[PDB]
Amino acid sequence: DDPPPSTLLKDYQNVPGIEKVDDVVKRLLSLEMANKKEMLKIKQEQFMKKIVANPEDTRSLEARIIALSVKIRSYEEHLEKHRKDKAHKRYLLMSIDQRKKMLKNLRNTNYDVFEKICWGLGIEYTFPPLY
Amino acid sequence: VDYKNVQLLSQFVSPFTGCIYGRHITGLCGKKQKEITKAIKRAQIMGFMPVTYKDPAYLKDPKVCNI
Amino acid sequence: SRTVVRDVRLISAKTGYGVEELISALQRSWRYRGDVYLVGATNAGKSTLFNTLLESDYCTAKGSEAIDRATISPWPGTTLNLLKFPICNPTPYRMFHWFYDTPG
Amino acid sequence: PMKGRFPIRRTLQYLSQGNVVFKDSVKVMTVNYNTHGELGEGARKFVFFNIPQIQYK
Amino acid sequence: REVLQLQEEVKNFITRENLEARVEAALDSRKNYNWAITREGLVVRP
Amino acid sequence: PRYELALILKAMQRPETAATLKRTIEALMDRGAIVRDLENLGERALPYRISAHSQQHNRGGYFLVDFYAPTAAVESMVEHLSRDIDVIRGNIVKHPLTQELKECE
RNA sequence: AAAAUAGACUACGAAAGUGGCUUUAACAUAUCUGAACACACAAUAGCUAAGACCCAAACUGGGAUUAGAUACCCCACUAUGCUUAGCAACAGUUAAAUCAACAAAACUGCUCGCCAGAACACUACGAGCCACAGCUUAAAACUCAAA
Ligand SMILES: [Mg+2]
Ligand SMILES: [Mg+2]
Ligand SMILES: [Mg+2]
Repeated sequence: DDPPPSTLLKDYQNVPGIEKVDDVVKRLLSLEMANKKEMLKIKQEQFMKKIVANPEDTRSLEARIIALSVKIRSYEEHLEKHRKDKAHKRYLLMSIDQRKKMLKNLRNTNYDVFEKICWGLGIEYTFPPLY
Repeated sequence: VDYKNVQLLSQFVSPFTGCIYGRHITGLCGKKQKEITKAIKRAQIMGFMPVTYKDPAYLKDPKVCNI
Repeated sequence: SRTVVRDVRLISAKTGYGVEELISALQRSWRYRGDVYLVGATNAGKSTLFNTLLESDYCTAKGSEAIDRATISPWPGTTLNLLKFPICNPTPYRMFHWFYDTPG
Repeated sequence: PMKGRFPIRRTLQYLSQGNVVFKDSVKVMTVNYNTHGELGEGARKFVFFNIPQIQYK
Repeated sequence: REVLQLQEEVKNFITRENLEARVEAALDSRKNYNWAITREGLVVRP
Repeated sequence: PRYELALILKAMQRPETAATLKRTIEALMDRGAIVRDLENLGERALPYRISAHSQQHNRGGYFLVDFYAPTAAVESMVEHLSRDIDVIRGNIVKHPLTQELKECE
């Protein structure tokens, strides 16, 4: 599910006094009047809060997996409309491959975080075919 | 560089043909050349600037072109 | 007229050698139109060929299971119930009919 | 010439230069080493130079 | 600073209340986006 | 986001121009927009003859409507401009002020 | 329908490719090598179905021309050109005598694929299509001291 359109942008969510503000400025500063990239940023921020131990550390493998997952969701939403977009088809298939690679590395290094990631993002890890 | 500033954009077209000058004539750095080109086309298609000639009202502006 | 032999073709129903070429030959000419009557002797091996040809593109299959694809009918004028499956007309008859096994 | 860096490792003289002959109790050697990190340099060299001799003996 | 700037700016927006008045005021005003440049890189206001 | 509507309206008398401006701004607000400013660039001869709604125009009034609209609004508004008969030409662009000056030094 | 100027630009894209304007989506990946067999694309032939047909146009007709005319000029119109659906890599070096020659200055390391005379020779014992007489489809022997 997407964030509500009334949610404030990530950059305008900790500014002091944002609750003492007129409705019109709230609309101007919401996801209703921004392109899709802020909504994806909000999704990423929510997942980082929900899954990882340190939401601020973005270089960790779990953070990269979450980022690639939101990107993959974006590609699937895009291809649901542009069925003949071969470039974005390539991008989606590749991104799935590297997310599988990151999941393999996380499994081999940190199993607890791997379980948490797989539960939080609804990812079913599958072992590669032998032939 | 704004597409509505037809005076500035007319300082970079041929008075007799309306063709856009190149950077060897205008002397602009390539980035501003690209901005001027895109602005000129935007103005032409949005009904702000003539295409086959330079608007006569702007024939007496300073000549910044080496032609 | 008198009995006319159009072709002599070596097959082997067990290994399916020459069966596909037989189907291609049957689906390439103007004169091979209509019903097919698979005559033969007892040990000629008719049943194996019938089973082979039954499970192929030659048959107009409506289902996959060989029980329904082929039907049993009494031979006209007798009680000899025999198998049969429906076939396709050869290709020249779309640009511009039943199989029959007889007693050995 | 002989292929690979340090081809002398692939000579029976080098392989028999090893001096480690294990007691009958030892059955398994597992060697955990890191490909990167200066502190493991000797360990890396241990894998490169002396494992063939140990296995040979 | 951006938020405060919007606090001050949102006051003078065309709502559905002051629509007609602002439309007439716009019809009673003209704006000019044309300026010229010299070889010295100086803006020559019209 | 923030958009600018450049509008070329038919050369008409003031009451009808006001009516058309009210109608278009009302459409913008109906599609979810917050209109910021309305600026009149003036009545002027067109750079070239423009054929619209089975009529040939040589003169027109130029207007700018700054607004903030939800992204899905733009396409709809375009369709509406395609139906209004008093508009020779309407074009919606991302507002130039949002594009921040590149640091060419 | 396809995009003069900018473009004396050399950007984007994995490659093929992309240069009219606006808007919306949107441009994978924090080591490298590793696919005939996995997934995506891309191009090149040749046929098969239907469809459009302005224009051009192999073939095919018609007209004019020397003294075997123009093969070559003109007219008309096909297939076709169109639209669908189908059939060496990577990292580091310039130190050395660089250096069979010719190209394209030579190098290392590391990995994959490939190579061990002419010979990717020749040949139809046969096979398929055909249905008496034709078409398509091969390796090996064998020979030689060359290539
Ligand atoms: Mg690889
Ligand atoms: Mg023709
Ligand atoms: Mg390779």
